[PDB]
Amino acid sequence: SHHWGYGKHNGPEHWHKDFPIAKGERQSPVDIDTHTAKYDPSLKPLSVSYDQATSLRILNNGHAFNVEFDDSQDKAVLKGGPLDGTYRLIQFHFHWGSLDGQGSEHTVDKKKYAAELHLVHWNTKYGDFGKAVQQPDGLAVLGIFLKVGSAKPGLQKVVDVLDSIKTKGKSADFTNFDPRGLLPESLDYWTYPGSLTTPPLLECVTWIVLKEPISVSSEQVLKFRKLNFNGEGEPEELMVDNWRPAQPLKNRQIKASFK
Ligand SMILES: C=CC[Se]c1ccc(S(N)(=O)=O)cc1
Ligand SMILES: C=CC[Se]c1ccc(S(N)(=O)=O)cc1
Ligand SMILES: [Zn+2]
Repeated sequence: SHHWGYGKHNGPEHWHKDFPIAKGERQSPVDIDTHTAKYDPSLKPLSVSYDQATSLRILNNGHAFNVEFDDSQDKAVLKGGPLDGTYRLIQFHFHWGSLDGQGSEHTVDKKKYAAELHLVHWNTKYGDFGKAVQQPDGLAVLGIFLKVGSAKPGLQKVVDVLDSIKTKGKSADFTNFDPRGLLPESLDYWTYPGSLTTPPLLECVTWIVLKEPISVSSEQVLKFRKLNFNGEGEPEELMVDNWRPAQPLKNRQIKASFK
């Protein structure tokens, strides 16, 4: 069974033994060298269409928490930019640190942010998520950096439910949440071909990483850090530092949407 995690004994340096693609040619995350990334005029406009997003539930899966959506129809979709066709929102989750100076997966000129939000979408030409992850263009992940400063009002409904999903396997109703409240003002982004950042590490993702971070409060991120990796009644292991480090860029170029 799967026993990977984020500790010294089962963390990112161990993953390759059960998931050999860990050492592949298009792994994520990566460092974004801002000086080397080039404006690409071939990028069509990005279209984030979350008006009809239908959230359902929040789950602690023992690695992060997922806010899950109804993806049985095209209720919330991502299109445009580097993408061909229509990608359906399935869930979002975060990666974060034990302290504010680490937590993001992607880095920007080697700078680590306090956390990173991943809005996960699957290409509807493949019919279901499980089929999509087996294709090089199956998923689109919209990544958004979090810095600590002023509170993010649209994040607070998430923060407030976390005490009800402390431990692995716990879930709670999470209807009527609007994920548009987690975006920054600007949709300027970087994009490159990569992978899932957890096992199974499949090389199925078009990454779209927004340049502008969102600001969250220290109090908000401190609440993330009270979650547990463990299940109920087990010795407490705080859910912190659930991020994979940057991986080799290899034969890839990061493109910018902006001049
Ligand atoms: C107590 C020692 C760890 Se058991 C173990 C460790 C790592 C993995 S892996 N290759 O899936 O990350 C799988 C199983
Ligand atoms: C079979 C797939 C596992 Se579900 C999943 C979705 C997204 C990510 S991430 N961190 O790359 O956005 C990681 C894992
Ligand atoms: Zn993620």
